[PDB]
Amino acid sequence: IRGWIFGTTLDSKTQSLLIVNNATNVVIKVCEFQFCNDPFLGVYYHKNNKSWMESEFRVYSSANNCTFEYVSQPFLMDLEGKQGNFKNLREFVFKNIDGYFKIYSKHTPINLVRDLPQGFSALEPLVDLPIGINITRFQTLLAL
Amino acid sequence: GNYNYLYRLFRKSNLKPFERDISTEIYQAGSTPCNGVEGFNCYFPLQSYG
Ligand SMILES: *[C@@H]1O[C@H](CO)[C@@H](O[C@@H]2O[C@H](CO)[C@@H](O)[C@H](O)[C@H]2NC(C)=O)[C@H](O)[C@H]1NC(C)=O
Ligand SMILES: *[C@@H]1O[C@H](CO)[C@@H](O)[C@H](O)[C@H]1NC(C)=O
Ligand SMILES: *[C@@H]1O[C@H](CO)[C@@H](O)[C@H](O)[C@H]1NC(C)=O
Ligand SMILES: *[C@@H]1O[C@H](CO)[C@@H](O)[C@H](O)[C@H]1NC(C)=O
Repeated sequence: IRGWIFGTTLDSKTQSLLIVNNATNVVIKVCEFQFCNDPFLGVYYHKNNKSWMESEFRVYSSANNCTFEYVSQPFLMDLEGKQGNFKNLREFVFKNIDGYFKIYSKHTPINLVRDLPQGFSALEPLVDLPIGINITRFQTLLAL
Repeated sequence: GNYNYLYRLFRKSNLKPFERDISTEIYQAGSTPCNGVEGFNCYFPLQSYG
């Protein structure tokens, strides 16, 4: 689970919010993207190096006007792992109040297979993106 | 004539505060919808100041 999509038309009719976190860094950009049917991110598997590598970034195809753009600092995260059960939990809360896109986050270690962790955890704010756009529907972005 | 500045004149509903809309679609003033770039009872959403 890497990123999300936010917008109201998603076909270059209006503006949309792009939030992607791939193997290099987090990118936050607002353009008039042309989202295809099934946008995702592709990662090669076992290329005789005993490791993984991302090679596909099929999310959009064009951008006429961009009002916001942000690129975080680059980092190195692993793209491998094979466990019999889930190990990490990612909780997020997104709200669009008066153009402010509040983003909350919290991480906690879990040990479950196919159930939601029953418990309690507080959520802290992380960033406030003044996108000022009209959001109606969203879509997540998974890894291949 | 400085017509470089445009303003929106037709809309279906009032937008929320602190919201920016760059929609350039032809507005439908009549009961019948509009298509293409022009038409009867259709108007351009932007207009230039004098
Ligand atoms: C180890 O990984 C590197 C890059 O992560 C591989 O190099 C790429 O290999 C593919 C396979 O055809 C090529 O299409 C790319 O052009 C190569 N990239 C570069 C920068 O050379 C490398 O092949 C992997 N090791 C082995 C043994 O396959
Ligand atoms: C995705 O990762 C590649 C390297 O694997 C990097 O070059 C690229 O900038 C990343 N994508 C974005 C949007 O930063
Ligand atoms: C969209 O692209 C066209 C052609 O590149 C350009 O003329 C137009 O100004 C762009 N839209 C906006 C809002 O600038
Ligand atoms: C936001 O988009 C939805 C769906 O396109 C629409 O129903 C609503 O009127 C829009 N609101 C504004 C303020 O543009």
